[PDB]
Amino acid sequence: YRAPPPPRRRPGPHSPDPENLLTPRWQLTPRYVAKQFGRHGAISGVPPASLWPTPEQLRELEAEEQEWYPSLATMQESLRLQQQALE
Amino acid sequence: GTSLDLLRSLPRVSLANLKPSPNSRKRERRPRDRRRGRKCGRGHKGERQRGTRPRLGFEGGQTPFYIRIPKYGFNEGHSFRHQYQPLSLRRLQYLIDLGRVDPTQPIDLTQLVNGRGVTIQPLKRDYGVQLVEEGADTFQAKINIEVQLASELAIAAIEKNGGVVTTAFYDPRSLEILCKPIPFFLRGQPIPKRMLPPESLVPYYTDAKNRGYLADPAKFPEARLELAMKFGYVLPDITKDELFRMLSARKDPRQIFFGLAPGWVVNMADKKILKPTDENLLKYYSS
Amino acid sequence: DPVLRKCELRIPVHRRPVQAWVESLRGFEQERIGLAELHPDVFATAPRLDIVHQVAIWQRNFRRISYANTKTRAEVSGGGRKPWQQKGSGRARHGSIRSPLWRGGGVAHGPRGPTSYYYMLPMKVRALGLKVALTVKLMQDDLHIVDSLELPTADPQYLTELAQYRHWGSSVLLVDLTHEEMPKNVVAATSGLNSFNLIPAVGLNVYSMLKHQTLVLTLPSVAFLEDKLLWQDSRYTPLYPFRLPYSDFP
Amino acid sequence: PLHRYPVHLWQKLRLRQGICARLPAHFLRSLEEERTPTPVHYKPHGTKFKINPKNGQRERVEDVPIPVHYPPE
Amino acid sequence: NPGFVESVDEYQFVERLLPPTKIPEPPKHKHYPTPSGWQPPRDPLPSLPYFVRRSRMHNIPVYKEITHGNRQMTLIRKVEGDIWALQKDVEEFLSPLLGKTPITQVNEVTGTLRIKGYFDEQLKAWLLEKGF
Amino acid sequence: AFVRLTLPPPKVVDRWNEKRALFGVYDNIGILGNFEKHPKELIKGPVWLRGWRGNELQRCVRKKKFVGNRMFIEDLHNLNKRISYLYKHFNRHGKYR
Amino acid sequence: VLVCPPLRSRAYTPPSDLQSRLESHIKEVLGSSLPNNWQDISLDDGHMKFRLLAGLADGLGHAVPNSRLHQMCRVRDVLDFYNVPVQDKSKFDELVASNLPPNLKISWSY
Ligand SMILES: [Mg+2]
Ligand SMILES: [Mg+2]
Ligand SMILES: [Mg+2]
Ligand SMILES: [Mg+2]
Ligand SMILES: [Mg+2]
Ligand SMILES: [Mg+2]
Repeated sequence: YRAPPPPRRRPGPHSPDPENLLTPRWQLTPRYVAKQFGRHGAISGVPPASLWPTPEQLRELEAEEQEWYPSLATMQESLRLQQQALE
Repeated sequence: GTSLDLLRSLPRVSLANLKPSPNSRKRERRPRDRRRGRKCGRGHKGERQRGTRPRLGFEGGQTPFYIRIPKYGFNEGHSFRHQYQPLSLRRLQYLIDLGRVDPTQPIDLTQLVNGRGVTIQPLKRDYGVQLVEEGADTFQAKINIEVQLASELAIAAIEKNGGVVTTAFYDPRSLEILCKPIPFFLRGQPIPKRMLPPESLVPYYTDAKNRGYLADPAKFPEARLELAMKFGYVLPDITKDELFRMLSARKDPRQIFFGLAPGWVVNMADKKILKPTDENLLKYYSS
Repeated sequence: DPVLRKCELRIPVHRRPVQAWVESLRGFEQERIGLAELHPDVFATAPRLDIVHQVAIWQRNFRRISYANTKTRAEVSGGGRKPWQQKGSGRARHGSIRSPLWRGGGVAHGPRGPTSYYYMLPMKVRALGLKVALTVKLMQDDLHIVDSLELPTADPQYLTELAQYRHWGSSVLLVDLTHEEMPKNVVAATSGLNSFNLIPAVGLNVYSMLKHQTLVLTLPSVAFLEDKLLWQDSRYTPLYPFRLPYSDFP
Repeated sequence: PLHRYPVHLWQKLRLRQGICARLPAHFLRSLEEERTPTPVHYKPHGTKFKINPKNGQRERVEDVPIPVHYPPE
Repeated sequence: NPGFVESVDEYQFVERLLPPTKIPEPPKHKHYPTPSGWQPPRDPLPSLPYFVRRSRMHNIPVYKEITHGNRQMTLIRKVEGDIWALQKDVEEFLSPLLGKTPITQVNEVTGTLRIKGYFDEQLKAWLLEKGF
Repeated sequence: AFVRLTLPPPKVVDRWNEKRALFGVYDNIGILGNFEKHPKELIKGPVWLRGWRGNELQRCVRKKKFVGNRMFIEDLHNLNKRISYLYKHFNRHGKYR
Repeated sequence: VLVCPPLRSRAYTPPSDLQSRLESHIKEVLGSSLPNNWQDISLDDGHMKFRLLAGLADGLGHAVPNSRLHQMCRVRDVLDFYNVPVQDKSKFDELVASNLPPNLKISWSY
């Protein structure tokens, strides 16, 4: 006998069918799309501008940053006041 | 190898001649014969013999030992404490001697991880590597190394030999990318910014004596000389050193990699790096 | 002229190379056309027959799924009502006609559902097993190094006759470098032969080597085999799965 | 045996076959879409993060709507 | 006008990040022993009946071991050749230190020699002199 | 006991049929193939136990987790009851506490 | 149209004039006569070993097995290898032709 051809992983970018109900949800997110570009680069067909945050998304990131991540000067000033209160 | 000559004499190895290594398999005992049958090892009839004895820690109705002891905050906040993998100078010298860490280029957590010198677990609350004084007496290498924490004795050994040490802060998201850059690149996202230390750690990383990456450079010469006088060595003028450009190299407080700015996309497949041109994004990343 | 092959990786200085006769399948008498070096760390490893036992048993037992099942008392039809009263009957007490003691009842401890036997041997252990198996075939004169699998004719009888002439075994395992480029003549000959089996280099395994009496390796396959197996020692542990990019790994 | 599709997708499948398929596209959009009504009987979380008072750590919070019974009347 | 510009110049820093899968060969040093203490196997090769090979990390394969929480042992592992000759030398070398013959196990299948008690440092120094 | 009065038909086994002859091939797909595929990916079986092993309680929970939403009513009711029985056995019954 | 040659037995008996044959081959392989200490010539050269070993196998009819090539370090080992006989008869086959006592009877059903 001759053995069957060796099993191989499917090559190239893979875009699942959106309409098909069976197709798993996780494969249709933008997160999945970006992963195709990372592995296969240009041949993925992803428009690179999509990889970066969109202007509405950019505002959300900046809004989140201000609330929870203060600037160095504010951090220093608050620490200074606490020492004075302790002193 | 005379053992291979023995194989020549013996019959063919095959599926019919196979044998496990001696004593590799214990015998499984079934309750069928008189020895292990009958009561089957469970004893006389009772709660234990019927399989319904009380749970572990139950003491027959008196207040159990694990409940009578007062509650005390030994492990309070344990999951939120930061852990630092300790790297000793003895281990650092061993890695440098065997070629696993390249002293010509600057040393960061990525190089230590790539050479397997240190094992980092961000999921288990690691915030990086601390320099440990052990092995200081026998450390004889000139190195540029970036660590998250350092001790006075460890810093003394690095500086005495002519090297540079700085303490830098990486956040949990940044630490994972730094430890394993390539898996991050395959995701296809742009490189994120590095968050500044929490308010608790701001004093540490803004202090010259700790060689903080946010500390004032103007105060470094005084701090460096003070160690020299305290520990009885002569401070070496590293500017004259030929490798001064490498030794002086330091990352920007918001940069994860030496030559990659925040917001770039690493296209490993095509050997390219893509940079955003939108002004609003550039303000976001440049900040 | 002689076909003299040398190992492409560096042999340890304290160990001398192992060697074999290069052969050709073009003619019946072409039993020696070259002399090939073999890395001692692959073809002259310690004769570790327990590790051969480990790997071959792993290969058989990690795929295994048993589809044997029996119904418990809860899954057999009926059985809800208590058959007769506890007291004033003269009978043994029962609560269901489907208990294990009854004919037609459930099975107390029978096979349960589809069951898997999956486990993985360490990667170094499985690689070590292949090196031991290759050494065993060589030292027992069951391994034949060949330059190429080209054959003069496609008749399967010719291949069987050649095996008898050269004192090969009843069953022969033939290895070629890659499935795509394997010669047409050998493909036709092996297709109809039960005991002559043709596999590519990536298909080599300990179990098939034990099942077949003699092993035939092409010269390119030997270099392929040496490279992969010797890589296993002198390697780091994985930072992440090796399918991902590495500095020096294909 | 097993059903080819999960049970939660059964309603979508029916809308995709038979006389249901012939319904206008805009009408099916109303049927297909599932949107949560405005909160009535519970206070929504103003933010997506709050500080857990005990350990003093930022914790994600979600809005879980109260189940409400709407009589046929 | 796309929002992205492509540059190949900075890929050098990306290449620097790739980790190796192969343990690097130790660099040549002007003076041995190295400050850590490591020294490579000597050349010419030792002419003894037994050869002790180095580990994949280029260290002498001697390991302290303990079982049962009280049984201290030391293991010489990657021995090629006559493992019985090594046992003879080990017994003579360790006998004066003990004042009695050491208890040892020879595993001829695995190629390792096991000794009762902790003698890793003495055996590590001992095997360096022989040049393994 | 009663015994057969005749010999059953002899069992004929072809040891060199294609399945027996080629058993094991590609079990080293990873180490010999640059690790593109793990050998477990060659295992054929129920979706919830390909390349996985566990005790019966674990298998019952895993099947429900994988294909619980596509199961028949009789089967799902029986599977759920099996979980509760095994849960009570492993967590409350036995010799060793 | 390809005819397999008749199968040849694996039985080898050392030739009486083994020294004459071997030195002649060595002289041809070297091509410069026989130098004293010929027996100790090292076979590390790949080309020489193939010519010497392959030539002997063709004429003598006995070939060095793959297991034993690494052992043929020097010409002495090649000389030693060819002088040891190989017998195709099984240990049982010898018993049949071993002048059995009159009360011992052996029958071969194979
Ligand atoms: Mg049992
Ligand atoms: Mg750890
Ligand atoms: Mg019932
Ligand atoms: Mg009832
Ligand atoms: Mg009942
Ligand atoms: Mg039944």
